[PDB]
Amino acid sequence: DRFKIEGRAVVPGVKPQDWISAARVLVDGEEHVGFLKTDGSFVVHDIPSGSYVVEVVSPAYRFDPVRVDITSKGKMRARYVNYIKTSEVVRLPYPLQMKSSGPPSYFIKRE
Amino acid sequence: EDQVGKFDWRQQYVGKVKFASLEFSPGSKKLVVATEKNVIAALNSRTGEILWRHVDKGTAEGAVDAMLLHGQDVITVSNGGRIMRSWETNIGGLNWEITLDSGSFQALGLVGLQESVRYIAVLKKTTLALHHLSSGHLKWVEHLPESDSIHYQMVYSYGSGVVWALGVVPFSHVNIVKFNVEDGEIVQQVRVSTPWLQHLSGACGVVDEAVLVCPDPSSRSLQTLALETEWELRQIPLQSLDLEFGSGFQPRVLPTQPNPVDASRAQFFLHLSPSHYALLQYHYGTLSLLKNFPQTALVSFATTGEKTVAAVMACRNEACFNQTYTINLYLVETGRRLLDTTITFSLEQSGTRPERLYIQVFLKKDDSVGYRALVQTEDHLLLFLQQLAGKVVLWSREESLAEVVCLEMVDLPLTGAQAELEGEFGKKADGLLGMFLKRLSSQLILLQA
Amino acid sequence: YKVTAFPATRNVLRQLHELAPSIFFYLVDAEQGRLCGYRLRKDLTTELSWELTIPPEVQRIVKVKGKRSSEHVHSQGRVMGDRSVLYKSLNPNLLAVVTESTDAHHERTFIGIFLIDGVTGRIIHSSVQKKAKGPVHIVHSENWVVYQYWNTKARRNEFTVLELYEGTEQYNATAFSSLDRPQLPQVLQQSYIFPSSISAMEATITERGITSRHLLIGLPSGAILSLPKALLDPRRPEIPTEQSREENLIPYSPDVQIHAERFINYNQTVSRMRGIYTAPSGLESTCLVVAYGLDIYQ
Amino acid sequence: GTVGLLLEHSFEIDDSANFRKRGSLLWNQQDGTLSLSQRQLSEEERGRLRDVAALNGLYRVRIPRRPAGGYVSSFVPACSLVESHLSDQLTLHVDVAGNVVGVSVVTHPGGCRGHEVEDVDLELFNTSVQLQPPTTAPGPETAAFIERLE
Amino acid sequence: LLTLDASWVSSASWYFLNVFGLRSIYSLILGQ
Ligand SMILES: *[C@@H]1O[C@H](CO)[C@@H](O[C@@H]2O[C@H](CO)[C@@H](O)[C@H](O)[C@H]2NC(C)=O)[C@H](O)[C@H]1NC(C)=O
Ligand SMILES: *[C@@H]1O[C@H](CO)[C@@H](O[C@@H]2O[C@H](CO)[C@@H](O)[C@H](O)[C@H]2NC(C)=O)[C@H](O)[C@H]1NC(C)=O
Ligand SMILES: *[C@@H]1O[C@H](CO)[C@@H](O)[C@H](O)[C@H]1NC(C)=O
Ligand SMILES: *[C@@H]1O[C@H](CO)[C@@H](O)[C@H](O)[C@H]1NC(C)=O
Repeated sequence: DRFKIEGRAVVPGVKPQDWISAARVLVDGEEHVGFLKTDGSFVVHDIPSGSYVVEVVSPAYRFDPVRVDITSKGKMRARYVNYIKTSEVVRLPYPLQMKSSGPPSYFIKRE
Repeated sequence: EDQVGKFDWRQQYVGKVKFASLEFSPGSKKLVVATEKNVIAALNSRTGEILWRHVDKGTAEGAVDAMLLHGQDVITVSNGGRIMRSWETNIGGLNWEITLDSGSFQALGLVGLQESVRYIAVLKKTTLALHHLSSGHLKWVEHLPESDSIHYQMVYSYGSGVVWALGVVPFSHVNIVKFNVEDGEIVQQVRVSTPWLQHLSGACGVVDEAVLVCPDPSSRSLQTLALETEWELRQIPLQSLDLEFGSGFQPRVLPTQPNPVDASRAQFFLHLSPSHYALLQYHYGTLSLLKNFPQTALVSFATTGEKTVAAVMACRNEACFNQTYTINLYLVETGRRLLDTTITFSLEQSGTRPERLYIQVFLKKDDSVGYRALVQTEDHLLLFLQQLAGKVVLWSREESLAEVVCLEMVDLPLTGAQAELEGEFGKKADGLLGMFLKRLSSQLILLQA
Repeated sequence: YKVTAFPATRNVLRQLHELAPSIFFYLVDAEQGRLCGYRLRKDLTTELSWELTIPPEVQRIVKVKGKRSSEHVHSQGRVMGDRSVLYKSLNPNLLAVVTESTDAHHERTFIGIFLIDGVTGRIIHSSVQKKAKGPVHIVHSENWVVYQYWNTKARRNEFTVLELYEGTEQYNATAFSSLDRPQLPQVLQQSYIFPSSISAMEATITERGITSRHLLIGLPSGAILSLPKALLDPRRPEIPTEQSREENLIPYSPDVQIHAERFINYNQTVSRMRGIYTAPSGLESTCLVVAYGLDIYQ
Repeated sequence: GTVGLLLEHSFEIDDSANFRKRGSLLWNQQDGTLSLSQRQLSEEERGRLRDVAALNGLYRVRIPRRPAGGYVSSFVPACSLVESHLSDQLTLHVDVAGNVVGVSVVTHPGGCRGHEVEDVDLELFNTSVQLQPPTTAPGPETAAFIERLE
Repeated sequence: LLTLDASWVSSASWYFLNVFGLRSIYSLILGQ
């Protein structure tokens, strides 16, 4: 009936103990909330079948959301997120390996 | 434009505190708090800032059911008893997360054996489970007999190597089930009749060696039962101790188990009537009134190892005179107030009273015992009081602002200069020559300034 | 249904006895789905003027967003190329009722927008977004209505903009009386995609209403996006034209991208947002923004 | 086939509620058409309407919620109705399920100007009738955007 | 801003207005 989404977030060069104390894992935008472990991993429980969009939220590091499809029999698959062309699939690994692209650009340079 | 801090400001809040854990090294300055906003944070002891914070779902799916502390780890049970987590307080992350079996949640407690805490005990209206501590893997799980009628509400265990699940039927019999820790087999089962008893969670409590104790005001006595070496509720009256329960009130027994692996404390507290407590001691079947605290608002316990102490709060001259509250420390082994251990504070609002009281004790340099008190009032205000005199309030935190419902921005009053513009303009002078001199005098005052 | 005035002095009593038939109350009962509207008589009594009913068997009211009484509209019209003017339908008594279907099946749920006039009750607009789900965040302002929802067929958050444009000649440039407005406004709708959820939504307000209108959108990740309302325009054509270039209009792109450079709070995330308040700020180019959830941010 | 919904009007000097039977709306749910069958204004009703136009009163239109079980109403200034030679427009707003939601009265031309009208211009109703279901909102157009990507 | 009135001018317009308005003032401070 209900399943769990496992994953292992990782930031290059930075240790987990430096950023896990402020990050979360949101499935369908606060519809399901999970938190990260000490080694960077994470597990979200009580996920019924369907297509959700997992995103690791952190104020100091950005991650790319991943679309996870869970069939009613438990089979879990991952792919890219594309709201246009909701039929396109780009097979991503599973359990989710969500690496960061560095800190986000909150500011615009002068001039 | 990377000009931060000049215009914007952010204030982080956590909701009304529901479970606070102050038992620590306590050399580390940490204060873990679970709130009524489904938030678990680690407040700083010395300043009151948020070290780390974790915000769960704002709906009922995120309600924290129970919270215990073992060493540097904090075990939390939430989502109606469905999810269990272990937070590491230093890093602020997670140690392990597991999903508990369905069913209502009734009690959570640690168990151990051989002078070491090894497992966690979870109680649900249909079953008692024991999980590991460092891994979260389920050790075993056992059904509860007569679960359809017996509401199981308590879990007690120490180094004896067994667990006691205590259930009651409203205005009917109570039933104790003693399981073994290393096997899960039901070792023993006991039933006792209770026409007077109505609750087991907020009414009864276990004492030093599996001693269930709680009052019946219908007979105005205390019923006792040594779960180890007894099977009958010995009834001890309070007429010898001159104590009386509050008419139409539900009395309460408050024990203290400092170590979840060793025996409990023979001494305990008894709440007979609101604003009235009594510190008693149970010794091999008889009670001894150690102290009687009348007009006392709140009480709390602490251990600092072996020097177990209690803290009581009372008004100064009174319903309180000027919201002047004094907190004092007593020893559990003997109701002797500890000298030079009085904290006096005051609440700025009129109809505000303290509601919670947690104590963090340490050993002073001169072999004495010092303490800091976390007091939560009616308006969700948190106060951290220290033993000093000029700074009796270490840090305050207004958590009532986590639920802003309305907001309006009013313009500040007019400056002393802009106040003059109303004078010269709008006085409605009779003639032009009069208004001329009026405006000239205003500008003259301006040039003088 | 008796009205109490505060302050109830003799001067206010006279100013109400002389201004009674211009005051209209409207009450929205969400449990019964009723929308009643009462007229204030001279002796502080109310008489039932209009009444609508939205049956709770199929639709339940969630939001009733009237436009703020402190905002001002600078330009009463918009240049539509060729030096031609298209006038706005700035009804000062308009309500944008939002309803959700009781049937919550992913193939039959729907959202409903009802642009009603508060004084007369004439439903200016009745729209139904099919295969959509709540929660519905709505922003109603001078002329437009921007509401967000969750398309369940494609499983994505979607914005929808409604702009109420009058003809090329205004019915009356002296006043606006909801009793003497027979013409129906031209409602232009357009829907966009949004790649994230929404925890709150508000629009910036200023004293004269000269500067550009932005939508402060509080996401669940705490970051407060600042989306230009000029991007949420119903006139963005699906295929470019010469007039679209002359008016400087961008062709219609459904992907409303979220760029980190737009977050008005760099890393001061507001966890579990619940509201965004905007104040005119005395100047004409700054808006005082206060986002209140768990954390407060100004 | 068709369903008959009452239609009542009320116009009084004291602005009270005195709804009297004006006519009936015939509604074809299988086709979506709406027609009206009324009774013309009598001499006393025309006199009351002229006096109400003099007193700047109102003109209230009401229909039952279901063809008793409820009333759905609206209003229009009687001045506009009198000065517009009884040229009015009724709109019946319904739901998706076919429930009667609202009634809307409009007077063409809108706005009162105190134009004097003879009795012979108040003895023949000129009422347009419309049925309004909710219009389906548009969604994001992705196909055209996918082609434009090429 | 495309909505702000055309009467409100930037700094260059002010400079050019001054350039064209001080030509006749130059004749007062100078001999011409
Ligand atoms: C626009 O509406 C106003 C009033 O609604 C009209 O102005 C006049 O207002 C006075 C009352 O103070 C009355 O004589 C009438 O209500 C109006 N005069 C006429 C002849 O109707 C105004 O006429 C309307 N039209 C325009 C173009 O302004
Ligand atoms: C949030 O953003 C602000 C501004 O970038 C950070 O504050 C600055 O942090 C850096 C340290 O590397 C220095 O520039 C200054 O010490 C801070 N002030 C300014 C004006 O730059 C802040 O550290 C960020 N908070 C995080 C990442 O947690
Ligand atoms: C009440 O307490 C405050 C602070 O202790 C003090 O300022 C105030 O004077 C007191 N008032 C009375 C009547 O005690
Ligand atoms: C009758 O109604 C129509 C619809 O508005 C209107 O155009 C026409 O002028 C009216 N004619 C008369 C005689 O009322």
